[PDB]
Amino acid sequence: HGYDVSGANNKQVINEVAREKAQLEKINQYYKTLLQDKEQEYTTRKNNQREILETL
Amino acid sequence: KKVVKQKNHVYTPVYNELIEKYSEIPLNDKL
Repeated sequence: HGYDVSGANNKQVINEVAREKAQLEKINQYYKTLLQDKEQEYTTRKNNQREILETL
Repeated sequence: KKVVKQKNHVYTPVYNELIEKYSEIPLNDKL
């Protein structure tokens, strides 16, 4: 009945990599260590480590 | 006596057809 199969799969692979990108963003969002706005005792130490470290 | 179903009387080229078409199955009754 006719083979006729090409070209309509890169869109599907784009869909798979978009779901992969969403899973990667969920995994990256599962964090407790990176940026999350805290009190001044945390954040001034944070900004100081960034600054002294860019100099380092 | 029995006949031998003599003549249709019109002629044509045979042309067992060259160019082929895809043959979808038309078993689509009511559903």
